[PDB]
Formats: sequence, C-alpha cells, structure tokens
Amino acid sequence: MMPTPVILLKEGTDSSQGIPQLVSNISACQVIAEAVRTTLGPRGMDKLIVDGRGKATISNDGATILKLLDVVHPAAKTLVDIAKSQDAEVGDGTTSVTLLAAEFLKQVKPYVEEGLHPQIIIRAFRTATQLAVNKIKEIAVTVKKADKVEQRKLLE
Amino acid sequence: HVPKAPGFAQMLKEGAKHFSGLEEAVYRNIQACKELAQTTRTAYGPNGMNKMVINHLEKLFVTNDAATILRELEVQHPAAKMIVMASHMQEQEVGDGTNFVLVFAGALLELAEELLRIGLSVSEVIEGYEIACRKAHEILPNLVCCSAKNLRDIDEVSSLLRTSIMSKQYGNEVFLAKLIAQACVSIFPDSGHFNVDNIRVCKILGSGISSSSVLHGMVFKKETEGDVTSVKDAKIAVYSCPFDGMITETKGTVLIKTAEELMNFSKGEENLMDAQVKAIADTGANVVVTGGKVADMALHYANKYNIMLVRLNSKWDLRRLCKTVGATALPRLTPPVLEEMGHCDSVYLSEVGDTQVVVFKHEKEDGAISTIVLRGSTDNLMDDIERAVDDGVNTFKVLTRDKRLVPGGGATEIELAKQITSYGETCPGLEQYAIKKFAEAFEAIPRALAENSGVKANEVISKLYAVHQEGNKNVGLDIEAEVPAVKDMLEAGILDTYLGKYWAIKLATNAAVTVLRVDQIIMAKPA
Amino acid sequence: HVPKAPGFAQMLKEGAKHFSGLEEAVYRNIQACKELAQTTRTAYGPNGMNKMVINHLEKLFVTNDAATILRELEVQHPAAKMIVMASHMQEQEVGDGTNFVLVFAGALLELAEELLRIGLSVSEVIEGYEIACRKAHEILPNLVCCSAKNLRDIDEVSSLLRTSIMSKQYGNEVFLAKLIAQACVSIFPDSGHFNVDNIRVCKILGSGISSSSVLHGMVFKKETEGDVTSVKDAKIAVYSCPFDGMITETKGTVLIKTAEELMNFSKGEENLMDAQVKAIADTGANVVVTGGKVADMALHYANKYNIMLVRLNSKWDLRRLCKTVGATALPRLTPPVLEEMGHCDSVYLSEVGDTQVVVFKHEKEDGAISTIVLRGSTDNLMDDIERAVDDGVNTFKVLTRDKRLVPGGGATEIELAKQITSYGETCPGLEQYAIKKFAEAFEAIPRALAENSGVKANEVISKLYAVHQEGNKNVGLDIEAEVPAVKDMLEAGILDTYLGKYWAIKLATNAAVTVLRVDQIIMAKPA
Amino acid sequence: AAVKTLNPKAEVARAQAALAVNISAARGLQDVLRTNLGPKGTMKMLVSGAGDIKLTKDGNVLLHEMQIQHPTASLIAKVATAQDDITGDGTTSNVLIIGELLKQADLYISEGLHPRIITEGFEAAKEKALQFLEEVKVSREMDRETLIDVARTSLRTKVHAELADVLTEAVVDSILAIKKQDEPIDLFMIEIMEMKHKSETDTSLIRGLVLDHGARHPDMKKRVEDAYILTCNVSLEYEKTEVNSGFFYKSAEEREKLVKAERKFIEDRVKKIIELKRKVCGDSDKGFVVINQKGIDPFSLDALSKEGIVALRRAKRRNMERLTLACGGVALNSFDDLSPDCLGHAGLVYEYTLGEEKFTFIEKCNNPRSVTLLIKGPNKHTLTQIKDAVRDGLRAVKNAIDDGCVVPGAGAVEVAMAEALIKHKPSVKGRAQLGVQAFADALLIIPKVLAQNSGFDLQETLVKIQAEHSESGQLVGVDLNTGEPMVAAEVGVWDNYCVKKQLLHSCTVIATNILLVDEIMRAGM
Repeated sequence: MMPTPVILLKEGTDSSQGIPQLVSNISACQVIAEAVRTTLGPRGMDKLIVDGRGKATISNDGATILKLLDVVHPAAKTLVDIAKSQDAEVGDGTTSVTLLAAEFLKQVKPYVEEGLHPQIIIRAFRTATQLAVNKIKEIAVTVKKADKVEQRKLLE
Repeated sequence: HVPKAPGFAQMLKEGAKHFSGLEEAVYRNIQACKELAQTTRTAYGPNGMNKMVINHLEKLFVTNDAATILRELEVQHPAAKMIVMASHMQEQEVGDGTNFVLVFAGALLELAEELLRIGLSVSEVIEGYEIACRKAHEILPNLVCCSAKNLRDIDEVSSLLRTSIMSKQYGNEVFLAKLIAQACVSIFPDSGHFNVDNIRVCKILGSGISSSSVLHGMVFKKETEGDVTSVKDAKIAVYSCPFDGMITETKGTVLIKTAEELMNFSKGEENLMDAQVKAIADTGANVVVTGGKVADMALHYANKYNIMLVRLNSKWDLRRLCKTVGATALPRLTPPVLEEMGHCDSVYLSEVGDTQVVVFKHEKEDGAISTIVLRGSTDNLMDDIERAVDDGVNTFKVLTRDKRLVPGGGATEIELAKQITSYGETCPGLEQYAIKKFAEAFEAIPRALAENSGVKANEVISKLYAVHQEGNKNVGLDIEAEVPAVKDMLEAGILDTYLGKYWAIKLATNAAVTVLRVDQIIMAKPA
Repeated sequence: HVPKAPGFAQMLKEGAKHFSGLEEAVYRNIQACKELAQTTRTAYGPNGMNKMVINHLEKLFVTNDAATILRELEVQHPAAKMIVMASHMQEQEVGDGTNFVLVFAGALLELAEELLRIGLSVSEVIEGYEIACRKAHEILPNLVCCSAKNLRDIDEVSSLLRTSIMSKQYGNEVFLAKLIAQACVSIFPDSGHFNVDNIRVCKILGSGISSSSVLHGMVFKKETEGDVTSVKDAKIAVYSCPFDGMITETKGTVLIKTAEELMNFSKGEENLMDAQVKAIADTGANVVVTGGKVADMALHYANKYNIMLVRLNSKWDLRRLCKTVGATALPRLTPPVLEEMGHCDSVYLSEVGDTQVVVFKHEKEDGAISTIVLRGSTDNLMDDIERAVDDGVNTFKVLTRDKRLVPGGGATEIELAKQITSYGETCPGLEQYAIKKFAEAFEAIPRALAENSGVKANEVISKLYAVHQEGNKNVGLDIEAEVPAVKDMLEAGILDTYLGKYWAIKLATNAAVTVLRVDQIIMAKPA
Repeated sequence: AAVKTLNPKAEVARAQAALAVNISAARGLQDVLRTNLGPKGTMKMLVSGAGDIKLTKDGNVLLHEMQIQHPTASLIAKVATAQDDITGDGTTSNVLIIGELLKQADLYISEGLHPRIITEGFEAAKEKALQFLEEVKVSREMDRETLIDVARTSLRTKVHAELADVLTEAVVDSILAIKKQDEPIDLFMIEIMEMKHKSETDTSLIRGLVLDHGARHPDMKKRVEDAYILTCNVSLEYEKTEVNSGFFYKSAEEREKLVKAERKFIEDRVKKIIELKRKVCGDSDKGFVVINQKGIDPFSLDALSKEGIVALRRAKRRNMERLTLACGGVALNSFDDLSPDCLGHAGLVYEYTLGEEKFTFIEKCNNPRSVTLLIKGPNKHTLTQIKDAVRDGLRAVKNAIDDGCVVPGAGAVEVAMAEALIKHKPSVKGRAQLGVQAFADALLIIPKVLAQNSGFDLQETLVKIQAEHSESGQLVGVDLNTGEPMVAAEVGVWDNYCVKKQLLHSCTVIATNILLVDEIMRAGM
C-alpha cells in the first residue's frame, strides 16, 4: 500500500532489508543442512536421491547429496558451494563443512536479532578461525620412519 | 446518474502520459532520484553492507560496489538514469569514488526541493549551485597535505592503495595491499604511462584468500596433448596458422589419371608434412603455440621432434602472450623462425584447484604482464576480490596522473562545507541561500558514514565541526570503534583520490542540474 | 495508418440521433408519407385488391378498407404517424372517404418536394396551399347537383346508399342496399337525429350472403336453462340482482342457540323464495332477465310458475334490452311489478347455424332497434360485410345532417383542379406555383381510379379535361368497362357526401401543412 | 493530482482546462435555443420513447426534453427552469445572455488575465444596466388595448400566425374577468380543458365551468333549465361501522330486516336532499343539480332519480372551489342546516359527448369570476401546443396587469442599453473596462439572433440600428419584416420589467459563478 508512486524506479522487484532478512537467511541455511545431518560417522545412513526422470543414485557423500538438492534460495546455496571447494582441497570434507557452517550461524542467531553490528561479528569470526587452525598445526603428529614398512602401515 | 468530465484540449494521443509543472514534473523527478540514492546508501562506506542481487538472467551477484550493482539493476525511471550515467563517467575517469555521485547529486536535488517550495525557481538555484561549485574548486587545491612523490617503491605503494581496498574489502586491507604492491611495481613503465591492462586476475576455486599469490607471467587453462610438458629452455614460436599444412582458399580438387598418382599421392603428403614440422625443429624451438586445430599427423611429428604444443582459442589471450614472451604471431605456415622467437625462464603444466593449467613463467624478464591468482571457497568471494584488485590497479594510475592527496575520512568534505558557507554569508543577494545549501550537500556525506557505523550521526557531525575551529583542518571521522572520538586523518593515514573528488563534484553537479532543468515530460505509450 | 475523424463541438448525446436541413429532415418526412400512400393505393377504389394483414397479435384481417388496415400497420416513423392519425378525424366526422387523406395530403407533400428544390421554401408553399384551400371551399358549394329531400322512402334510401356499398362490396351493391335500407328506415327518427347505435349486427356462420336478413328486435347467443322456451304473451321483467336471494352488506352470520331454531331454519328460505317469485307470477310475468346466476330453488319456482329465465352477463345487453322492450331494470328482489314490464310480440329460441339463440321479436313496436343478421361461409366474409353495413349506417347519418350531394366519379376533383389552376394563373406573384400544385393534388385522385381499373391513366386524364370545356362539370370516370369512354356520372347515379368532401379538403390540407412546418427532428433511443 | 492518489478513479480538471469545459457546454446549448428566438424561429420535433410526438419550440421544454448529459449544462437548465415559475417566457433569452457572457469573457481571460477581473467588471456593468432599465419604463395606464398588444406579442411566438386572432381575445378577456379593485389575479380561477372536436382555430371561451363527468343514471335530464346548484362533499355511498363486528341474527326473515335496517343511514342522508327541490317554488322545471363530490352508490342515485333530481359523482378537489364560487352557492360538508340559501344558480346545464366521453357544461352565470377555455384541437400534439400558448399568454398579460409599466420591445432596450454601457466604459477607472465591453456586447445577442432568424444580414442590421439610435432619441430596434430600425411603441412589441430584471440579475449570478470554477472534479464513487 505504501510504495505506490505513479512511476516506479525499476520495474517490479522484491526487496527486503535488515534483521528479518538475516533471520530468514540463517533459517534457510539450517534447512539445507538437514540433508547430511544423518550421514556422519561409521554408523550413519545412506540416502536415495531420485531425479525428475526416475533415475536414482544411492550414496552418503556430500559431494553427491548436496549437488542434487536443487536449492534456489540465494543464501542457502552457500552451504553447497563450500562442499565443492572441500571436494577439491580435502577430498572428503563434505558433509562436515556444511553442518559446521550451519552451526556457526545458529550459535549467534539469538544475538544477531538484538543490535550487534555486523562488523564485530566478522571480527570475532576471523579471530576464532585463525586461532583454531594454528592450534591444529601445533598438535598434529608426524613420523620419522619414512621409506620403511612403518610408512606403508601409516597409509593403511 | 453521475456524469463524467469530457476531454479538455489535447486528447489526441493513443494512451500516452504527460506531465508538466513544478509538482507533476520537477518534484516527481527529484522523488525518483531520492529512491535511487537510498537504494545504494546502505552499502556506503567501509562499514557498509552487501547486497544480493538476482538479475534478469537468474544469476546471483553479491557485492557492495555500486558501480557494479547499478549496471545489474534495471532502472527505468528517466530521472534516475541521469545520475546513474554520471556514476559511469566517474568509473571511466578515475575508477573509484562512484558512490560520491549518487550521494552528492541526491543531496543537491533534495536540498533544491527545500528551496523550490519556499522561494526561487530552478532558474536561480542552478546558478547558485554553479557559483558555489566554482568556489569549491578553488578550495580543493588549498587542502592538499601530502604527495605521492617520495619512496616510489613497493613499500610506499603498499600503504597508498590501502584506502581503496579497505573501502570494499575491510578485513583484507593488509593481505591484498601486499599482493597489489607486488603487481603495480612489476610493470613500472620506466616513468611513462602506467598500463592498467598489464595486470590480470586468475580465479581458481580452492582454499581461502591467504593462498593467493602473484605470478610473473600468464596462466592458461588448456592442455598440451603430449608428454613434453616440462620445458626449461622455453624457446617459443607463436603462429596463427592451423597446424595441419596448407589448404586452398576456394575449392580445390585432385585429378588422377594413372595408378601411380593415386598410390603415391597420400605418401607424398606425409613427406611434405614432415618437412613442414622440421622447418621449425631445426631452429631449436621448444614450444609451438597456435589458436587453430592440430592434425593427427602434426601430433605424430610433434612427438618425433619433441615439440610442445599449446592451443589458445582466444585471439586476445594469444596476443597478450606474444607481448609476454617477446614473439610475433606469424599468419603463415611455420618457417624456420629465427629472429621472432620468444623466451621464458620456465614453462610447465600443473594441476591447481583440479584444473590443468599451462604456466609461462618469467624470472629475469619479469615486467611484461603480471597475473594475480586468487583462491576462495566460493565463486562469489573471488568475483568480489577481483573487483577489489581492479581498484588497486586503477588507483595507482590515478596517483600517477595527479600525485596530490587531500585528507580523507570526511575531512575534505567538512572543510568544503565550512568554507563554502562562509563565502555565501558574504554574498549581498539571494544567492546566499543556494550557496549555503550547496555546502550542506557535503555535510550529508560524513553523516552517511556515521549512520552505517552504528554511531549517532547528530553528535558525530557536531564533533567534526567542533574540532575545526580555524586551527586544525585535518581531523576526520573514526569509524573503527564505538564513540568515534574523532582523530587526525594524516596520522591515521586516511587520504586518497584527490583527482577523484575534483571530477566527482563536477559529474554530481551536472547530474543535479540536468534533472532540475526538466519542467515538462512527454511520454510515449508504454509497451 | 488509418485516421479517424474527431468529434466536432457538442457530442453530449448518449445514443440519440439528430436530423436537420431541407434534405435530411423535410424531404425525408415527405418521402416517408409517400410510402404509406403507396401501401394503400392498391386497395383504392371499387376495383381495388384486398390485403391479407396479420397484426402483432397474430390475428388475420382480410379487407380493402384502409380505415382498418392502417390500424394494424405498426408505423413507427415519427412523421408518417401524423398523416395516418388525420384519417381518424375523417372517419369520426362522416365515416367515409378516409382514403382521401393519404391520396390528397400525400400528393400535396410530394408536389411540395417538386418546388422546394428549385425555389421558395415552405414558408411560401404552405401559404399557397392555404390560399388555394380557401378557394376550394368557394368552388365546392357551387358544384352541388342534388339533394336527398324528396321520396324519403325505402327505394330512394336503397339508391342513395349505393355508393357506400359498391365502393367496397363490388358484387353485392344490390343485395346489401336492400338490407341496409330496411334497417335505416325502420328506425327513421321522424326527420330528426338519426341514432347510429340502434342498428346491431349478428354474425352467424352458415351459407352465403343471400341468407342475410334484418330482424326487428334483439338476438342473444345464450341458453334458457329451463323449459319455458316458447313465450307468446311476452311481458318482460328485467332485474340487476342475481336470482338467488339477497344477503346483507355489512357481514352476515347465522347464530343458533337451540334445536327448534335449527330445524325450522331452512323452511324459512323456501317460504321467502316462493313468495318472491309468486309476486311477479300474479302480475303476468312471462320472462325474467337477470345479469346474475340462478339458484337451484330459483329454477324450482321458475318452472312452478312457468316463467322463462334469461341470463345476460353483459351490462350493455341488459341496458339495450330495457330500452328495446320498454322496461325498467330493478336492483332489488322481484316485487309485484305492475308497470315496469316491457312487451314483445314473439319471444322464442331457435337453432340457427348450429347455435341456439334467444330472439325478442317486435312486430308492432318495430322502430326501437334493428339487428342485421349476416351469414357467410367464412369469418373473413362476415367481418368485411359488417364494415359495409357500418358505411351505410354512417352515410345515412351524414345525409340526415347535410342532404346535399356532390357529383362523384372524379368529376368534382377534375373541376376543382381546373378552376383552382385558373385562379393561380391570375395571381400576380410567386404563390401561383403552389396554387397550381394544389390543383394537381386533385388530379392525382382520378388517376388512382384509372390505374386500379386497368386503363391507361394518361389517356383518362386527357379525356376528362377535353370533356369539361367550361359547360359540362359532370362527366367523370367509367370504370365498369374497358376503354375509358368517359360519360356523365349523374345519369348513372354516382354522387354523394357534400360534407365529407368539404371536411376532407380542409383536414387533408392541414395534415400536409403540419408536416411541412417541421424543421428539425430529435430522436430518442428506443426501449 | 491529489484526488487521483487517493482514488485512482477520481477525475480532475486543470485550472486552464475547467474553463473550457464549462464554456463548451454553454456554447452547445446556445447552438440549440438560438434557432427558436422570436416568431421567425424554427419548430422542433421531439420524439419520446413511448412514440409521442411534441411539435414545440418552447425554451423550457427544449431544455427539459433533451438527451444532453453534461455537468455544466445541468446547471444552466436549473436557472432556466425557474424562468417559467416567476416570469413565464424569456427562457431562450436567459440562456443566450449566459452563453455570450461566458464566450466573450474567454477572449479576455485567455489573453493573460485572471478570471476574477472579468467577473468584477460584469457586476459593475450590471449596476449600470439596471439603472438604464429604470429609465425606459413606459406608463400606459394598463388599458385593455395595451394588453391586446402584450397578448399578441407573446402569442405570436407560440402559434402558427392563424391562431393568434383567436387566442388574443380569449387571453385578454379571461384574465380581466376574474378580480377587480386592484386585487392580485389568481390564475387558478381559469380552467383549460381539452377536446378533440374540430380544429385549432375553434377554441372557445366559456363564461361558466365544465366538469369532466356526467350523469350516472339514465333517467336524469340531459338538458336542465333554471338550475339550482348544490355543491356538497358528503358521502352518500354505503359505509360500515368502524368496529368490524357485523350482524348476529337467527332467521332468514331477520336477514331481510337487517338489509332494510343497515341502509337506513343512507335514506336519512338522501331524504334530506329531496326536500330542497320542494323548497325552491317547484311549480315549474326548476331543475335541481347536486354535485356530490365523493362516491355514491346506485341506491342513492336511484332514490334521487325517482324525484327528478340530477346528481353527479367523483369530482376533483378543485372543482368544488371554482364551481361553488361560479354558481354563487355555499360549499357544504354536512346536511345539518340545509336550506335554499345554500343553493347556487345557473341558467342552463347540459351535456355533450365526444368519443364516448361525457362533458358537463354549467353555464349562464351572472359573475362567476372563473372561466373555462375549451381547446378543440384535431390531434394530441395540437392540444399540447395550444395549452402551452394559453397558460403563457395568461401569464404575459397578468404581468402587464400587475406591473404598472411596460418596457419597450425585443431589441429596443438591448441595443440602447449596450450603448449606455459603452458610453460609461472609462468610468470604471481600472481594469474592468474589458468587462464592460464584454457585457455591452453580450447584451446584443437578442437583436443579433433576431436578425439572423429573420434572414437578414447580421452586421448590416445592427450597424443601421445603432446609427439610427445614436443620431436620434428613439429606442429603435429590429424589425423582423424589413430589417430597418423601428420604434417598439409603433410596431406594437412590448416586454415586462420583471423579465428584464431577471435577465440582468440571474444571468450575472450564474455567469460569474461559472467563470470562477477552476478545479472540476468527481469523487465519492
């Protein structure tokens, strides 16, 4: 009723702004994460995904599950693209990166609705991220038994 | 029952619209321009927010750079287009500061409305804006505090370009500043023209930004079709001819009259192809680059003479390589090229981001072309960083064109608003009202920076004026922390785009004047 | 491509049409009237043809009498109505000559068109018509030839009414003349006012016209509902009350308290009814006529006292009967009526044409009312003959009012055209053009008689003038034989109706003038 | 537009546009009525939806019975309609003046001026025109001969030039023989009745009155001489009691007694009538005619018929006012004090039937102070034409009887008045001079249209008249026969002050209100 001038600026677009736009973006990310929630661990389950032709694929790898969801939400797509990158850089970092990213948003969801300028959210995300990856390097273990049966057993 | 009003005088259109007068034409043009300025206001400043825009092709583009948002949004109102076009000229002129055009031009039109509703028509408001504008260009040369003259090396440029990076890529203002510094110095034009087209960006999906680097040369995403992918001498021949021998230009037909001619025809052709490939092998060439196709016999002989092949289908990519390696592309079949051969230091293929790429690396003759290789977890991030790289490349050119810098952070705008107002106060006429309003158009700019920073703009702007009591002229707006507690911009290191501010005022003023000069609008029938 | 003409100045209508101008309004009104003049032309004259017309109620009327044809033609044209409505005043005034209006007034309108195109407008043509009309009223009184004064008996009346019959009922000019003379003479008002409403017509299907007759009395088409159908003394008592007793007007309710009041109640009704019928039986009542129903007990007593009952539901039949027999209708129950009874000579019922009728025959008191009984094989024949009867009844009245007869057969109309033309030739002005055309409006009338008679009209008219060399004034059209061979009209006996010709000329002229004075037509939307 | 923002279906006119809408409609109406001004005007055929044809040129009917749908035309129709309540004729002139005040103003408003300026001048011009009107009043002592000229001047404009010689006498005599001693004349004392007998030019003036109903009993006299007229509003039909209880009886014999009893109240009322005939020296015909306005049953009619008394029934409310006066009787509402003193007198009462419709004639009264005009038109539309001419003519002469003076003729005042406005044109001492010019020229629309309808050159006719007045002292105007200037007092054309008063006032109020509208809008739907 309100934005009803005689001539519009553009054509017929939809436009949202502010806190309700972030809340919806976080919620959509929580929904798309559901596809892989039950695929973690040696005791996880497999999925059967059927396309519009009736052709089915059975798997539990996020490299297959997340590519067949046909997500159209502008923001939820992010939790699929990060699996494409992990598939190239790690090779099996699939289901875990989608779930972790969704949880990062959930933990801050109750706070982003009440002020909390986005700049400080980014600062905190970057600070914690750099700390976490530094600690991993300090605790990972290596071997000094290269070119021996011990290295072949390590690969097994 | 109830009658209807008849036609009046000019009911000869086929459904067209028509507007005239202060309320129906002038104010409506201004109102549309307000919506434009408001649309981009949210993204303004280093603390601005991103937009997610889905265009008419169902593609998703995410950024905060208005120069690339406006070209995707299908603005139709004829008044808003006038400001959008000015913002494109700002991009063409200096490549940065485009936000200025929508913020300042919008403020001029909004403030013009305040005058039109109480007093003088556009016939004097426009003239008053020009009087004040001309004075602004006499103030600007007197606000210069620094110059990009000293320490013209990699260390100083890594500091000069940061103001252009942090304005869009806040958290990467250091990492990206180091990468672009390594590129801007690499093509130093021996104190000549800085060719902004000699720095490219290569986007490869993978890990985050920290893995990005600069490569002194070119990277392609094609294959070799052979087992000689590692070349150390890299004596390079470039051709535009297809690698399959000579063909006719009209038709051509083979006439055979005896069995010997039939039997020996094919074998003769293979012998000729051997000589055609040998012609360049005898010169010591290592790599043959073409844009055309390669025959099966060409691959047979390429393996005979251990020749590396690269196919680059894009004519512009091959021309860039020619200038990189120091070679000429020959349109004719491969002669024993001696004097037009190029040289690299290392040519190799690698698998980077699950993409097989061809690298032409230079270590000695580095400054021909540089490629900045970007990594990231999403295509959306890499596209946005690439735009940030462009700003650093263009900003360097702007700094070469005019080495003077004026304090940033709103300090220049506050000084313009103050000094311009003082001039208007001494004008013994009615023009003082439009001159003062021209000054207020500048005040709107640091207000926008405060609004997006989470701080109360009314108190922030009071402080920005309070600290300029004739003896400072350098304190600006601190947007890094709550309660800005305004600080010196020269100690902060915030100052840039002097030339940009010069032309941005001219383009923004002309857009506002053009809108104000429209009193009557005649529309065609919509379709 | 294709243009359209805009509106002009006052397009404020909602679908109404407008016509104005000599050609768009005046001529169109004239031409519409011509179409009606042609419609009735075919039936004009004793040699005319019949129409079969079905009206908006799906009823079929077969006749040549324009007075009834025009009443069934649903004319909607706003001007043509006026020349049709004029014919009503002609029928009301004299009862004959209605054809004159469409022929004469139609001719005046058509002939005006011949002048309005070449010269003076209606403000002068009308004046010429009105001047010439006034002159026609000076010529006509000097063309009277006979008067219906002598031998006022059955044989002269049969002859005098011949014209009113042979003009529509060609083959019956003798048979019907005898019947109508018996009806008009039988109620001769002793040379006073002739009452046309004292002659009725009774249509009974059967054999041909030769079986028609005149009955001195009234005939009804009801039954007796009794067994006293042969009455010779015929003392007639007429009542308006129903023959079933009398009740109160306020409400009426019977209250009984004990058994003796119940058991003896009904006996009171029988005692009252017996005495009420006896009251008139003792006075010699033979016939009791009522408008209401008859009770079962009323029939019981009617048979006891040998009194015939007749029920006449029509109030006009009861009124006419009382005036015929010389009785007073009593609104109350049957008193011992002494003097209010009428008298007939023979009252009986008979089956005529397979319809049982009640006849009240008067042999002594004959001149009170007459009924003309018409027989025929079809309803169409009997309806058309009735119209001929009405023309005779009306013609008799016209002769009573004005006994002057004017020569017919076209002789008067040619003479009027001759003298009126001669007058016009001596008028020292431009009005002579319409005066001469007024004369030609009369010539059009014998031309219609010629065409429908199968003789060439141009030859008839040339001869009619050749035989009127200032001293004849009596030769007209002989339309009983082939070849015009014009002869004296008065030796044949073709003459009548001075008053009709006088009134018709005045009325028809005014109708034509009324149309000519119309300048503009404003149409409404139909619903 | 604000109204379009609030309601997308709202209409509005622009300030430069609303004036054109208002003027265009006024010009459209002017293009209609200009063709009927004066005796030389045209006759219109108005075709209705029932098929009725009205051949008329009266300014009021043409404005009412027209399919013109416009919000401005509906306003001029309102002020025009009022003409026929207070002055009668002059409706064409009212609209013609308004059209030119709006049309001529456009030639000065469009030339850069504010509409207020022309309207301030129009008000000033009215004051000057009114002062002139006062100076041309002519006192003719209201002689009958002056009224004949008034009647002919008005009648000629509604007749076909033959009927004027008939109506002129019927109008002058009918209006005078109503009231004397300078008492206002009530037109409700003059009847108009319609018959279809003969022709237009046989309209008669009857000294007495005619009723639209006749005897309802066959034994009543068709011709009554030396009659006594009794005008009563009593009820002689059967009536019941208010309480709906009815009769309670046992026997059939009682039923008949109840019939005799319940009717006794009727005989008590009727038997009081039959005494009157016996108290008026009934040794001769001495006819007794009773009107009995309300319903009457045949029981009462028959009871009176047996005594030789003529009784009518079902008369109109206005019949018992005019007839009681005309016959000299007393209107009774009861039979409490009946006596011959209540009876009127009429020399002859008779009936005539035309088309099976009875008309009862009560004539030969001494001074009835009420007359009936009997129209004998041949056709329906002719009855309408004449009836309008009669009632308009009676008003025209009434105004000349009420107004002690008469005003010179059709163009005799309008041309001289326009010159009076121009001669004082500079005295406004300001910008209102153009309003005087527009007003003075608008005044000429009457002689200008008259010149055109009569077929004379527009410009030559007015130049000759204006010159003849300017160089003389006579109020000369348009002659519809020669085109030469002639004095109204010599040709016999007069008008009434009341007509010129309203034309100067009502046309100024309406014209100046229209010119000051600049935002025509439609809302609320």
